[PDB]
Amino acid sequence: AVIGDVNADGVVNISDYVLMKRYILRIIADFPADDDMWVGDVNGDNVINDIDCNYLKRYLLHMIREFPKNSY
Amino acid sequence: IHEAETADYILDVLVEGVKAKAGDTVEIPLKFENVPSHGIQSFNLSLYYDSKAIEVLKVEPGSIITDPANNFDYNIVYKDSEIVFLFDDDKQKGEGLIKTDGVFAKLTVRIKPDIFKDSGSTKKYSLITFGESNFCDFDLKPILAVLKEGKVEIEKLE
Ligand SMILES: [Ca+2]
Ligand SMILES: [Ca+2]
Repeated sequence: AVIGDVNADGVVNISDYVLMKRYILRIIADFPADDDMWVGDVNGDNVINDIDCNYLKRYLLHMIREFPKNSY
Repeated sequence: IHEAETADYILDVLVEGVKAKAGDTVEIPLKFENVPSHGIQSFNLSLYYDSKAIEVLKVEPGSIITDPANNFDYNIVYKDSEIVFLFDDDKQKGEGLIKTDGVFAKLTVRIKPDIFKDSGSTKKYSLITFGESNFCDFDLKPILAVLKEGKVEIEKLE
């Protein structure tokens, strides 16, 4: 599944960013996607937290083209 | 590509035209009109400019942006001559949604003084175009954005 794609809709966009923020705030208890750590830990430090949220921000601002963690 | 989509809500995004002279530094306002009153939670929007004619020196949030220090970011992708905006009501409690029409950002740009080099015209136009555009409400429902491109009309100096 797609890294950063926390609602499992195939793409990484603002909805994933808003969901990540709400998830870290515990405004939601969990992501719609299955494997939280696979989709949400985008830098691959085996933690989901504001660092991941910031990577999503960087991605959406086109500061980076992909996340540090990869499928390969 | 701005994807053709269908949704329950819509707004208009406009580049407000400016008339300037080669060499000027000017502000280009970017506006939202017909903002849904129930509010925008987040948006991500790209613009492109022609780096042969325009240099972007600053990007600032507009008056309709709530808590911009926390809610508003931009990035200029210099290699692509692209300006990317990201807005999100960061605290996620529905209290900083954008519900009002007006200026969402202002670009400060310099019009290159040498744009008429090797040209016999006294008037040129430079287009400001859009890329991807994504908006949603508090419930993550999409809000469509009708994008209207803009132009800088540029007069030769002297
Ligand atoms: Ca997604
Ligand atoms: Ca992480």
